[PDB]
Amino acid sequence: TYMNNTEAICDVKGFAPFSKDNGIRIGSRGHIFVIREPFVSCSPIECRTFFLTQGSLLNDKHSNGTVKDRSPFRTLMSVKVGQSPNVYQARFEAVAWSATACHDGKKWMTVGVTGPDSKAVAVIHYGGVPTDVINSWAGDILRTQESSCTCIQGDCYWVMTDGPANRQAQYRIYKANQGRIIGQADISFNGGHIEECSCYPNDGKVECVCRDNWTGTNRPVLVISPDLSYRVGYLCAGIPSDTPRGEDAQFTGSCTSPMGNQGYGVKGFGFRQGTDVWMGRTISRTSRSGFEILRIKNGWTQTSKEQVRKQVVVDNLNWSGYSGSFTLPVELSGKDCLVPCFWVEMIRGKPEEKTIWTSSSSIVMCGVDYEIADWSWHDGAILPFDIDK
Amino acid sequence: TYMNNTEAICDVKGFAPFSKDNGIRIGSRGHIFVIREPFVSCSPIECRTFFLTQGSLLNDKHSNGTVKDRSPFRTLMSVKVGQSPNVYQARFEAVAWSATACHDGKKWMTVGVTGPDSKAVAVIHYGGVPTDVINSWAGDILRTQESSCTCIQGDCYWVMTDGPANRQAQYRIYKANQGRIIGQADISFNGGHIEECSCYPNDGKVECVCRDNWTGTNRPVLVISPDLSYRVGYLCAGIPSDTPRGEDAQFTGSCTSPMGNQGYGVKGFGFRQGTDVWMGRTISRTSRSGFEILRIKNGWTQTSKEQVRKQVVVDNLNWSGYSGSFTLPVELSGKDCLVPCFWVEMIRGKPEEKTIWTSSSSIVMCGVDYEIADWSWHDGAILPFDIDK
Amino acid sequence: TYMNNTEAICDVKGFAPFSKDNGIRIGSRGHIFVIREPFVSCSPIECRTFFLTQGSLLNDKHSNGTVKDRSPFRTLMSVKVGQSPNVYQARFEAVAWSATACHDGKKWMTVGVTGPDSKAVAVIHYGGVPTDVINSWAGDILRTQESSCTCIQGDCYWVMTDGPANRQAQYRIYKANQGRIIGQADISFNGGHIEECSCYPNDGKVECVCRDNWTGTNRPVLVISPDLSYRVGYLCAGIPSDTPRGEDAQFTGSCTSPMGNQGYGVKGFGFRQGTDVWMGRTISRTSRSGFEILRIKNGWTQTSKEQVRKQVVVDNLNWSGYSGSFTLPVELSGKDCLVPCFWVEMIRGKPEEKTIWTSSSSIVMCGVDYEIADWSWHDGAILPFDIDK
Amino acid sequence: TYMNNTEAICDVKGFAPFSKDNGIRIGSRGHIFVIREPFVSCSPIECRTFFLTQGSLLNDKHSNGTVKDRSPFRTLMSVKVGQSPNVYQARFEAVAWSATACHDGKKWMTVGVTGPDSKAVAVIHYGGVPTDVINSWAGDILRTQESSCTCIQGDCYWVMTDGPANRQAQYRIYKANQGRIIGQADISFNGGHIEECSCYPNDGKVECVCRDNWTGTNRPVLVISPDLSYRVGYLCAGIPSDTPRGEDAQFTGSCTSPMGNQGYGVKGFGFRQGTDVWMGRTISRTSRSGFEILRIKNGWTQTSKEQVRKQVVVDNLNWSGYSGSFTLPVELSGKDCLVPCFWVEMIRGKPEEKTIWTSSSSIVMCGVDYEIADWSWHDGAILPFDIDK
Ligand SMILES: CCC(CC)O[C@@H]1CC(C(=O)O)=C[C@H](N)[C@H]1NC(C)=O
Ligand SMILES: CCC(CC)O[C@@H]1CC(C(=O)O)=C[C@H](N)[C@H]1NC(C)=O
Ligand SMILES: CCC(CC)O[C@@H]1CC(C(=O)O)=C[C@H](N)[C@H]1NC(C)=O
Ligand SMILES: CCC(CC)O[C@@H]1CC(C(=O)O)=C[C@H](N)[C@H]1NC(C)=O
Ligand SMILES: CC(=O)N[C@@H]1[C@@H](O)[C@H](O)[C@@H](CO)O[C@H]1O
Ligand SMILES: CC(=O)N[C@@H]1[C@@H](O)[C@H](O)[C@@H](CO)O[C@H]1O
Ligand SMILES: CC(=O)N[C@@H]1[C@@H](O)[C@H](O)[C@@H](CO)O[C@H]1O
Ligand SMILES: CC(=O)N[C@@H]1[C@@H](O)[C@H](O)[C@@H](CO)O[C@H]1O
Ligand SMILES: [Ca+2]
Ligand SMILES: [Ca+2]
Ligand SMILES: [Ca+2]
Ligand SMILES: [Ca+2]
Repeated sequence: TYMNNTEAICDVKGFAPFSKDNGIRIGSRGHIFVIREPFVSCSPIECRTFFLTQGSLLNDKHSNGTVKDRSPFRTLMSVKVGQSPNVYQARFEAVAWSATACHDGKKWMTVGVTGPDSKAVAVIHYGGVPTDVINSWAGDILRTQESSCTCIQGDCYWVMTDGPANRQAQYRIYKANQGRIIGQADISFNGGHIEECSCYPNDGKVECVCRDNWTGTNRPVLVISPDLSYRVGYLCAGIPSDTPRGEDAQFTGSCTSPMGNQGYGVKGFGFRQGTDVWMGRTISRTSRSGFEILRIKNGWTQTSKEQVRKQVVVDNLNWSGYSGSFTLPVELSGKDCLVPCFWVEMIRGKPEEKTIWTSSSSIVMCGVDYEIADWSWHDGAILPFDIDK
Repeated sequence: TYMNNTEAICDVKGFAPFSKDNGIRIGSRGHIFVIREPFVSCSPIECRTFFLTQGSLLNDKHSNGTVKDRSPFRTLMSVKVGQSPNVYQARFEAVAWSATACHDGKKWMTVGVTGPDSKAVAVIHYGGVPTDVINSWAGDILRTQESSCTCIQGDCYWVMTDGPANRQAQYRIYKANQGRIIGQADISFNGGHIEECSCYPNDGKVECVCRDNWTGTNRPVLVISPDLSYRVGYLCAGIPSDTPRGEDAQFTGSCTSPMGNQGYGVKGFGFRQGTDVWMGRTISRTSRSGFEILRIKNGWTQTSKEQVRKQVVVDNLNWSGYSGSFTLPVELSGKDCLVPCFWVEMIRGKPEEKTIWTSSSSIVMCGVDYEIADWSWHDGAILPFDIDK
Repeated sequence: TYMNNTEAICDVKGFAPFSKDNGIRIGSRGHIFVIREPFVSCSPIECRTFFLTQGSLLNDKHSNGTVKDRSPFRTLMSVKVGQSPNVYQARFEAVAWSATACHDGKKWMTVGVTGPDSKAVAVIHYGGVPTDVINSWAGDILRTQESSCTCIQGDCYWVMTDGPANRQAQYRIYKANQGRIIGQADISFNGGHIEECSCYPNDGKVECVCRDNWTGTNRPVLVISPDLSYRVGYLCAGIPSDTPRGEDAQFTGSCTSPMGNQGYGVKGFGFRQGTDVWMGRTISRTSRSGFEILRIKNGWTQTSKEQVRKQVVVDNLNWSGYSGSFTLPVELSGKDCLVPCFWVEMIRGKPEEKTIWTSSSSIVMCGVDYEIADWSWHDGAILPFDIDK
Repeated sequence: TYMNNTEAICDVKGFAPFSKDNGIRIGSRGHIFVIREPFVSCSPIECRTFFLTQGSLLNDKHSNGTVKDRSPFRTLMSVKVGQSPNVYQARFEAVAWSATACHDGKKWMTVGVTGPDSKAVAVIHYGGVPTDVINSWAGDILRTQESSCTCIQGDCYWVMTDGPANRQAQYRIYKANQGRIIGQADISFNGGHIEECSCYPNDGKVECVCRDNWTGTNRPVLVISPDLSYRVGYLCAGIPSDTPRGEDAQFTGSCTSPMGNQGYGVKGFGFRQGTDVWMGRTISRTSRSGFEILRIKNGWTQTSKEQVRKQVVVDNLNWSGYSGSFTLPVELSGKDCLVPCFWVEMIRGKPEEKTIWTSSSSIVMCGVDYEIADWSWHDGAILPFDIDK
């Protein structure tokens, strides 16, 4: 049976810890994939952590140079949420240096992008086998979400980008049923930049909060209807949530336009709450350290700076990284609404640390009816490792 | 289908060995979580060992300082009973430095407590996802059983404490159905202290034998009715079963009050047998070494010193630690009564031994219709380990 | 549904290789239990290798002194047939330094013997939990088959011994249904000695070929009826199949009495074939090296020396050890008869080799309609290991 | 339910990456079987990688001399496609130094060949147990496909060879139902040589492209009908696809006869496409380096040199090796045709490299409706390994 996912996102007062994998600490001795870009997505029966391996293990010579993003060895794999990305519990998914994945109620669909930068191929898998593909349409690192795609009533949606990472690119919405592409649209967004969308279902639509890697320190927003018409813009709130970013005091905000005039960025997320927004961000304005989430009153629909809740999940003495959105299936939560959850990637190694390698672990949080106290569920691994000596 | 668990506890003459995981011996070479606080609980299909990891492995540098109780890295995980807490067979449960877990016949409910000491959060999971929470109500290390909680006809019960570990604290009973809290009560117990309850079903009620960490060397007793009224007191028997404790000769006993005038303690258990009691305890009066279980005639209902059976499972030349109660589902035993079983934690490392780490393994015993001979199924690991050199 | 196992044993011309685990070779680097006494038994869905661990791993310091037979750390565990006894694929069964196990069509029954030599306890498990026990009845190392027990129409049978290993002991047949003992008998056998029976179903009865560790170099035979009456004696054939043994030329044979006047022995097996017998044995008369199986015409019912088939599975340049019998379920083979299969234990280390440890691997063979060529599927590990240096 | 597999092979424009196991890179630290001869085959539920172990692990002393082809330690095992051949995820299949395997819709059938060169035994397993055998009929290394066998409507077909590897041998087709041999035929092919067939279903027949290890640099072709009549010859195309081979310019081609006058070879594959052919081959004419696949117009039915598509999957700076064919079940793809897929073995170590060992990893590709860009998904391991120093 297909997951409906037509419900509204639950309104939440805070986020409770779901899981923590401790992958890099475990990987000091155990047999753990060197990874990055982990993310969580759920079937009616379980949630899983997906991750992009470097085709190599922590504390091994082959983990050298893994700060690098793309290689013929990178693969999309998965384990149960909270499990480390160890070899012996991992399910192979796809050959990928960029990925998205989601379940439609019947089977898992995964999308793994691999191949040369100038002519990359995205392979769509459904039920454990290749069923369709997408070739690069702009010849410049075809790529996608690095978090859960979104299935509503049996059709699954995701966002892809092809083109420059620092100027105007091209962006598309794809739609599949049972692993077969049944629709696609170009996203018109001149002056804007869309990368690494974090999406979720809400009121029968797909809402996405993404990454502007061009000029914006506020995040692009994309609301997708099943017919593939869309509304695109920026998260209205007068609070910048990208990294690097400027100070809140010096930021104005816009529903339509990038602001902040800074390059680069980091994958991040947001949840709509009626007209409010939960927005995640690193504590540091310049570095990928710390992680907090703010509820901005009316932040979804106007340039509001009215912060009504704030919760810290990783302190600023510790490394963070990417973050992304997913929802709990009604079949698992037992709710009449979609429980909003997020994950935080905690990057260790290069370029910040004294190692030959780069990897990451994850902490997972889910929205609840209560305020949750500030804490830090940081990575906690002790660097350098043996292989670095 | 919900497990009824309305039957009486089986009357038993002795305890047969169920399992032994050999985790620390195996962990000399294999990939085994550094743990403590293990415990067993059963679904209609299998029994599992739950444990609190230190988010690190035996014989690794990250096992340093693991004598410590609370950290952001500790997680509740589980394997099949008798299996070591190895990485590759473990199921993630919750983020936790204190935990309880039980099955209701349909799904597993787990409760993991993490967060800061002053404002800890307990997260209730059901079927593998967060479904509810409990915030600290007294701001002082919210905490719970460290053994199986108890499900009767679909509702699950457990005991939590919030407050000082060495003076008057606050104690509560919680009740859930399908991962959702449907009831709670404050336990009135001025002059008494309740920690780390070991519970089990008996005649449609939840019986608990707990730990007084304040003044008592006898164990608090809590009998919970489904409506959440309760009777609370001390295990009547004129035999002290906490550690540290005084000599039996110098102990009087009380059904209502703590006795012994000593601080500290250790998690322990007891089974009612009509009006008798099976009470477990360390052989040593001062240290966590050895383990024996005594059947005291009329020990549940009066200050009796009449020991009618005694069985040793770990000798006094060897380290023990915590111990806890669980029952075999009727669906597994095939009995018309609930088979009483217990587990013994065997702690190795600090503070007693010459290592940088603390962990433990477990032996599991189940009540039978026969007397069982004394023996010692001790941990058997050879310390120090390589990482200590 | 219960397995009937009322059919006749298939008549076979030879034995084809089923499996080989390579446990000790793999254990040079992988995480493998130090074991001995492995054996195979089958459910309607799969065959599994059971084994007695030493609660320690190959190439680890804790594998020291594992030539020893009994300890509090030994456990019965299992994996799929052909898999090594690695940690990460193993299912815990029982605490045991002696064991038997078999499936009744619905669930696995296992019997693990542990405890002190003078008062050992056998624990019967069914469906993964303790359901019954047997206490030592003669106070001298209660012990059992070390191979598959035998289930016919839902009732399971096995043979146990209690008493001296080198003089007259006591021997019993046990019968269980669903993990509960429903019958037992003393085996009258003055002058004879029964150890480590290898049994199988045949024509609605349990046939066993065992080990005389007292005076006999021929093997005791036990035919058990469901009502627990029995016939007991020695395998008639004028060929001795125990180890150590004398030369064939100097052996007479007897259906009723031990012959050969030598102490010690080794677990071995035999299959009835009408009135013929397949008998396994080490090639060496004195040492546990090599393995061959002979079909002796009329060897089951008379002192025949007429060898009609001979097949070698391990050459005499290589170490062997125990061997045992099991049958393929009709539900798996698709036959109208019970396929006879055997396993051979290949012991490495002490006392023959230059190591601190003793372990073993296994090769598994199943009867077919064809002659199979001689070969040697020996252990192949290269000793000493690192831990021995 | 039996898989029909009566459909036509899908016509494909290119091949998308399915999987990559990274076994040898992972094996630098993890616990990975030393293997060779991997291959993929699919049930209605999943595809699996089968492989022949050396009964030893990467980076262990026992991996020494593994350039060798046949030993008593080699076993057929399997994991999920894309997973490394690690110990802890592997399912035992058969004792084998040559193998084939396929699923009939109900259960897996495997065929493992082991024993002495002069009298080898092939054991057929079905549903996890031995059900039948084939003894050497020509006394000279009985052997088979090293890729998926082929099941059509419940009957499974494969090709075996017995005899010289460099002159006229003997070749047979076998047919089984539910693990039982129900038919066989001798293949008449004087002047020709058939090894290591790569087969697949097409229009209710079994098509095979094989290896001539005698004189031919073009590949033998075998089309098998269910009644076991056959047509045998050579892949017509005027392009040689064996290794070693001569230049394309100097090759003529033949539907009936070997051409090229060179010894040796390598396992390879081909897919019929109407009258066209997809033929795989190493880029190098002399060495097992690189891998490309050519679509030759009318290449199946005439000596055509008309190359209409070309796709590279491993560049000529990198080691390749064997390659083989399989199809996606309709039950998995959702197609009305059989999706053609292939795997490429990437051999590392001896004789080309500076190690004591030989192993390999694999990349898997499946036919799609699109052209796929050239790339190289090479092994990527860094040699020598620690054990080589
Ligand atoms: C800006 C998104 C993308 C453009 C190619 O680059 C990602 C940058 C990045 C990061 O840590 O900021 C990590 C990713 N692995 C990059 N993605 C790819 C497909 O190379
Ligand atoms: C006395 C119970 C509890 C109060 C916070 O402390 C436990 C003491 C303990 C022990 O070995 O006696 C081990 C536990 N890990 C402690 N529990 C917590 C939640 O810190
Ligand atoms: C003779 C059977 C038994 C009597 C206690 O001893 C077994 C001897 C043995 C061997 O290799 O010959 C190995 C077993 N582990 C012994 N069994 C026990 C229960 O100690
Ligand atoms: C030519 C096929 C076969 C004849 C015995 O030899 C195979 C050669 C080979 C190779 O890499 O070319 C590898 C295989 N393991 C060989 N097969 C066997 C059964 O020895
Ligand atoms: C031994 C080895 O391969 N070292 C390389 C180093 O030379 C290279 O410059 C770096 C990439 O940036 O990656 C390491 O893996
Ligand atoms: C290298 C390292 O981290 N060593 C620390 C030690 O300095 C610290 O005092 C102790 C905690 O008590 O824990 C060890 O882990
Ligand atoms: C370091 C250690 O424990 N060595 C012991 C050795 O002293 C003992 O004599 C032998 C048993 O026979 O077993 C080894 O394990
Ligand atoms: C220590 C050892 O066994 N070394 C052997 C070597 O002597 C032998 O010549 C070679 C086979 O070719 O295989 C290695 O395994
Ligand atoms: Ca930006
Ligand atoms: Ca106390
Ligand atoms: Ca004897
Ligand atoms: Ca050739």
